[PDB]
Amino acid sequence: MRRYEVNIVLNPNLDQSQLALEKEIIQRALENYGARVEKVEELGLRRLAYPIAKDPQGYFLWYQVEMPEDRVNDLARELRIRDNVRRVMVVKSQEPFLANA
Repeated sequence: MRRYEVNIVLNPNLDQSQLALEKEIIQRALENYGARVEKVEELGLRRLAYPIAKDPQGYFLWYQVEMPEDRVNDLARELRIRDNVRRVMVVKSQEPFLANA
């Protein structure tokens, strides 16, 4: 019983029309995970143009869910098996950590 954040990077090569279909498919995937979304965060990554200098292009979604930690590998396993998905990152939702004191 707890909440986790999902980090998935999909090939941002689809056009605008195709990108619209993702919003309809991505919404159903939340349900595929049998998890409920408590909040929706938009990363809006910045795709780099010909010249490269800013951050790397990609799409990172962050949502608060309510699912067991054991079924995470099962639902995560499906995400990595998809064609548009490149990898699956599952992290625990807790306080940040850094050495600076």
